[PDB]
Amino acid sequence: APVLENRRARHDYEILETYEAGIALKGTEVKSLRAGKVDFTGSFARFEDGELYLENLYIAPYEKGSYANVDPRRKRKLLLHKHELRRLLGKVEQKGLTLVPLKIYFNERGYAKVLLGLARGK
RNA sequence: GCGGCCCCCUGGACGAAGACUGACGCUCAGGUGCGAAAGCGUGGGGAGCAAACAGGAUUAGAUACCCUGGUAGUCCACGCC
RNA sequence: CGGCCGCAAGGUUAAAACUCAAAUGAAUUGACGGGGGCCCGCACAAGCGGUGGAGCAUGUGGUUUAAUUCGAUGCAACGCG
RNA sequence: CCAGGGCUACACACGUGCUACAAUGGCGCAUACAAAGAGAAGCGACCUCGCGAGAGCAAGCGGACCUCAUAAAGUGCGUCGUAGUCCGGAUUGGAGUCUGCAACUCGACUCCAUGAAGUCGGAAUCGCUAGUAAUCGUGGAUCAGAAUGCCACGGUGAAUAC
RNA sequence: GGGGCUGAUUCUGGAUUCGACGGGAUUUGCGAAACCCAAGGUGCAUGCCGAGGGGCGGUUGGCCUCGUAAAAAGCCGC
RNA sequence: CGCGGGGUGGAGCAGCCUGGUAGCUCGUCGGGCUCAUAACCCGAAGGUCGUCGGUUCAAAUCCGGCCCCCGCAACCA
RNA sequence: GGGCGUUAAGUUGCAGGGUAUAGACCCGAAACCCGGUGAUCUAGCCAUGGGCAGGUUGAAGGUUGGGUAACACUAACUGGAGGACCGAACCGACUAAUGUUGAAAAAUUAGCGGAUGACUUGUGGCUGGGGGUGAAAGGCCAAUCAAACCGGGAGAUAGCUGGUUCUCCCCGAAAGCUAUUUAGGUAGCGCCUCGUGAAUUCAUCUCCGGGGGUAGAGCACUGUUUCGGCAAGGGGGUCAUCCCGACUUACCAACCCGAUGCAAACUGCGAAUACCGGAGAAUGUUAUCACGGGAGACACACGGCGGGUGCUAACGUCCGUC
RNA sequence: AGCCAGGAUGUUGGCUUAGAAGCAGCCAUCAUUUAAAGAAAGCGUAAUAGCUCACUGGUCGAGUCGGCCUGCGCGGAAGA
RNA sequence: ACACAGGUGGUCAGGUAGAGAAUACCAAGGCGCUUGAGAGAACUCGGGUGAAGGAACUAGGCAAAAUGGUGCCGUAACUUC
RNA sequence: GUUUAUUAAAAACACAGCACUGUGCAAACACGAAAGUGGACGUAUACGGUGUGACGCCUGCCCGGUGCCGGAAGGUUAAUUGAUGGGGUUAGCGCAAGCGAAGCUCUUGAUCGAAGCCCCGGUAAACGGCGGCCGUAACUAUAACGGUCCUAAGGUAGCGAAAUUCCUUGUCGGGUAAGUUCCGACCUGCACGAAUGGCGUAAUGAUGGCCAGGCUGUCUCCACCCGAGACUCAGUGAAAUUGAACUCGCUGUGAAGAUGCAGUGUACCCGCGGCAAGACGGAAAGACCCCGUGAACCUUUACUAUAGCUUGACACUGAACAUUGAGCCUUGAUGUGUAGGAUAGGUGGGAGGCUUUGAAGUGUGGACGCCAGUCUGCAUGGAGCCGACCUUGAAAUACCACCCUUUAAUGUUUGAUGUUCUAACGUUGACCCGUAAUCCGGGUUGCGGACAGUGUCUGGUGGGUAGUUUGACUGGGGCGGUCUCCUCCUAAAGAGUAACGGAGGAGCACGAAGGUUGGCUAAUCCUGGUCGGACAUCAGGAGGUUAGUGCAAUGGCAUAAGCCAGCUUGACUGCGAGCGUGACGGCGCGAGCAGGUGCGAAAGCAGGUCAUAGUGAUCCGGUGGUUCUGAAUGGAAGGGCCAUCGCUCAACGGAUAAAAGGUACUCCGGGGAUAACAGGCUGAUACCGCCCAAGAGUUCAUAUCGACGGCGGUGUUUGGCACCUCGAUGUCGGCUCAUCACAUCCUGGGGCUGAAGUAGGUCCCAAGGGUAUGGCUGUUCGCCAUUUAAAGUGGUACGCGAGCUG
RNA sequence: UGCCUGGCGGCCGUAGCGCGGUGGUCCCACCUGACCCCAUGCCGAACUCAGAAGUGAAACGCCGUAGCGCCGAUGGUAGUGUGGGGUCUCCCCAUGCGAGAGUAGGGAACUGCCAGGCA
Repeated sequence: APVLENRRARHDYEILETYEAGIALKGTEVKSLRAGKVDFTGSFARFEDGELYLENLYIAPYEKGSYANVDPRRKRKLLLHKHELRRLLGKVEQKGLTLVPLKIYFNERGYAKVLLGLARGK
């Protein structure tokens, strides 16, 4: 099932805007993704420096016929242009915004992309 | 628990008078009998309604409330519970 | 559990360990209800003129920025300090 | 502490206001009737000058005296003739004016030219029950200057209530 | 022991994971590590020379200073 | 082979005999409605009407002709 | 020019050799089709007769008592039910032993199930072969049945197996290729035989004219493997910035050349053999070629040499050659 | 080759040495006196060890040592 | 196919014991079954008895051995009674 | 209860009960070409079919597939009908090229046309299916839960190591000394599960498994005894078999397991009773296995037909009427693209027809219709309206013509739908006569009634029935793979050359990627310089064909065969000396000759492409051309000739146009040409031993071990091969009875030990003798119990069935 | 006849490459000019036309030189036809044939027709 939304978020925060951002995966992570027993329970995105790294995303190393992978909950970066990135950061702190993982999947050109959005309303 | 009208059979209550029996009364473990609805058995019946079931919706879900359909059952006899 | 009753569903009879510092009855004051009743106020009506469209003045969110200083944010912030 | 800059940014969104979309109007002419308020590092007459904003001179008045001040709607004539118009004035060009050390960023005003959108406004929504609303001017405070804001003042003056 | 599937969702395509952070290349004006020279300022000046210093230590051979023999700087840690 | 019938937004389907509009939705975007949210409610991005040739004042549409799908009946040295 | 023809006598008997059509050299299937004969065994059904010693159990019902307000209830007795119980005849056939050229083509012996039933049995009837009947096993239909028996088509067909008879003499194979619903069959070629005809036709050797890419070798092309280094650059660690120094490091990154070995999809080389051609003598019963009559053969085996395959395993397997 | 002899000095050798004084260990393998004696040959002590060695004297008195090329043989060699 | 241990419906039914048409012995009746004689080995068939043990046999208690009648007493789970 | 007569009596069949379904009676259904008959002298409480199988509790989820039951707007569709078009003939006409009337004829195939199938809905006590992936719960684990795959749905209860469980003797518990079985549990159900029924169940059972008492010759372990044989005598008197025998053991050899061969050992001649190791002993032309273009039954969405059922047309086959669809005929309405006097069809005639044969313009009726407007009879009336008009791409309700739109109506044609009747036809209602008759016939009547039914034609359905097909190679067969073509290696220096040997490719492409004339010349590296890199283009040098060649590989290619331009069609027609290569069918190469061409000044080159793949015989037709033929003659059809088209006939020499399976119910001909057992050969594998000696062993390689590697022995395992046996060599285990080897389990002798003793380890010598009972399982074996000095390893057809067992 | 050079060939590395030196009267080359013939997939480079100021620089030719290429014995070795033999996966003997590589060494081409120039 390549393509899922975030059933943890609807009833917890509320989206304002929604951006799409390619992720810095490794390959095994991609495999685990092409599968589907990973969860956003607790995962959101954060800017450690000036760059945004979605964190707490757990991606079960591999299942069906798994094998040697890497740190299930690893700080994975996010891609987004300088302009498209200097924004959401300044609107985070507005008074209380949060970068929460909305949906995940691979695009036309076969690239796993993540969908984030501002959060409030809990 | 019992509602159309009619007849047949039948239990209790109540009143007016007087007469008769003369305490023959109260209660009652055990015992016996009755005991709604649902349910069961053997059959009958079967329009309405209706568990179940079928399907339509509603909903986040909706094995529900709503809607369309509908079996048992509701009715009869007898016997049970 | 045992007994007894029933074709069954089950009924009847009827405990103990264990556990809790309660359980319960009638009566509390409010607040609140997508509860009910009674009843008020330019809260809805009858009217007259507007805003919402336009250009502009001005404020704010936003966006941008080297900085766009801080504050004020339903009514009761936004020609507000 | 000081200079320069920003708070005035501008794809957009909203709030509150202003000005219109006009003959119950515009424009010229002439003529009518207020209130309230301010003033010395202030109001500043007259006179002259410039189209004008304004400037040169200069009385008066600490002020029922003097200045700010020549209310506007209105009334009378006159024209327009229902058009994106003589409606409407945004915008932009040029040339100027008073403030102030300093008007690029950003002041206000002036004169000449330019003459957007707008032909009365969806869902909706705000006001007001009387001298109110509507609509016309006037003044004050801040303030060197910078009022469509705010705070006042009177003129005209309705509709409507089961 | 043989058969199929699997190494990124576009079946021969053209580097669009737009993406960051990181790396490479080009340009530019500011800092001297962007840079070079010495006019530009000044007179005993110059350089190399040689030698020594804060409760303590280390580094700029350095920051300081002295001149035919002896006194004081900047950063970090305790 | 032949009789049909069919392709039109990112998928869905009307406009197909009538010529004269490129739309009806789902879904994103705003803007409406609330005291706010929901729910209804609107306006837009977006399609060579498959293709090309064509008559008309004008074509998705009537004509053409072919690529292409699907139904059938039939063909296969 | 080319193809086919003209430049060779045919014909009819007779004997023989082949082929064709026929049973076509003889014997042999399992089967297929046609017509009849069979239900005296067996399967089912129909009509009509028969059989079931002896013992058990004791259903429905009924009677009289008891008991009750009356029913309930109960008790004796009576009754005589049943794919009911034990057990002979009868019917079956579960186990074992014997028997197995039997006493017997399914039995004997000891045990075994049923035994008033969907029981069993006599006589007769009816159902017929792709048909019957079947409490279903493909069972039974006359010692049999996934299609009876008998006669016929009939000498079915048999690319299979077997067999094939008197004598002497001459020659003398093949177990290969090509095709094949072919693979143990067959066809054409090759090889045997007979005949006619034709050149020194053919073989061996000698001298002459040839092309080889094999054995071996080599590593230029090319390829692989191993070792060494290049100034430089570079990398790593070490004193820790940094000596932009030194050392060891082993480390590889950018195109470096050198040496050695090997060569199935390779050669900058290259034999022996073998083969093709010319010419020539000798020898050889034409050994050669063409035509024609008769074929057989197309399962090969081992051994040597050169190899693929396998284990340089096999009395393995697949080619070449003797 | 026997035999009779010697087999040492720094040095009990410094040493991550509990004890080493040759020895799994320590490192190097240098260094004194002699005829010549190894910071090491050994079976190997609680350690000093006792006892033989590689290496040197005497004795004896002529041969001795073991690589290469080749012949024939030997072990390696167990089945019903 | 045999002078074949097999198959073949009906009828008759004595005595003693016995429930009996079972079984045993007999009656009436009918039979010794068409090669005999000796021997007294293995082995085979069919039988009898067996110390101690008692399923150790075996695929398996196969085959044997065992129980065996009439009356009265007594008789568990379970049960469709 | 039934059943395999004659190896199976059972858990199979039957059963009462249950359910689904069909059947209205001339019933369905069955035997019958039919008549008839059964069903039944019955009548839905009846009768057939099918599944399930007392009773109890129950019987969940899925309708996509396949059946069946319905519906139906659409799509396609049979006989039939026979519209068009095209052809043959020839009266005539053209002097002639050709045309061609009527007729007759060949073809074409519109329109009509029912079921079917597609389609839509039901349906599971119809035939069936009841799965994957993922995610999710406090630690694990699982997953109540949620996604998903679209394949219709994903297992409810109950049960579960089972008559189902592969691993498996699962694990735990119980029973036993010990239990592969058993019982009770767990759930990890390879692969239970709800009328192909699930789970239970008292009774019953010559039913399967387990336990125990009693019993015992079943056994330790056999003894004695009575009887029938066996043995002797007498009489009678068989059998299968058999090339001939003067018919020994060993070891070897050998068509591979020897009485017969070699070598050798041993043995005087002949009976009798006994035993079964050999005579691959007898019996049956192996039943397994493979082969044959064998047979037969059986199956099915194999092929092809066919009875049955079903659809339509026509025939037997009626009289009256009504309504209505579709043509076709007149007639009369009918046209709101935009400027504009306005709900303009198109062309064409077309400057007056029309009106007193009574006009506008007022007034209604019927009327259509985007209620925009229009037409009309009636009528008042009472005497007119129109034309380029200037605009419109196109001008007149001025009107008239042949017409399309759409429309309406009488009519003609053709369909269908309905109603009323009767005479064919039916009657398996009634009554009458033949006739004392249940048949049949005729008659009368009632009931149906042109239906039903039957013939002919036709579409569908049709394992109910029938005939057949279902390849071959193969290191047996099957499974997989392969089948034609091309390149290379094997291939042994000419050609050719095999394998289920090692590697790759083809089933095309191109009107230029062909022809010619002229011209040009790659890769790779260095150096520089834009992005720009190890390689993008550019310069120079090196290099020198490594590049390139449409594509696999080999051979070629510079004179280029590589690359670019101009002109062009030689990608040409007829032929072809001569040669290659093939059994053949065929295939290839070819100078040159004639015609005509393109390029070139010209010599000259060109009959496709650097070459080698890129293919499909014949038959049967189709299309164009040629009078070659033409069944009396002239034509014509048809045939021939030349060009051409249609096969993944790919199993590629191509059995048919058309074809899959099962057999354990089987059968025949054959084969040891070819598998299973055993033998043989082999020895990779296995087992046994050795060589090296790092290391383990406190120190120390070799007491005991030993890495990495090396050499062997045996014949003994797993295999390879297919030599013997398929006109038969019986397979595992047990029993009984053995016999040999020694690589020795015990006992004996011994060396080393990391050997104190006791007890061990290891090696050497040794084959004399000895070398366990039991639980479980068919087991060999193994595990478990318990003994013993020990419980040896192997060979002997994995010894031993003419000895036993099964 | 000599020396030189251009053309066309034979031969096809003992002929080639490198490196040194060298030649311009003639020849050859570079070279000058280019509207024009003809030309560039751009370019007068090449192709071409008109020429002759310059130069032997490049190219070319000739001479020299053994750094590379090349040629390359003798002897041996390898293999192999026939015969024979072993300890037979591989060899040996007799006989014939006999490499490849390397060694010595060779080697800076040799040659015919025509033309031109100089002596």
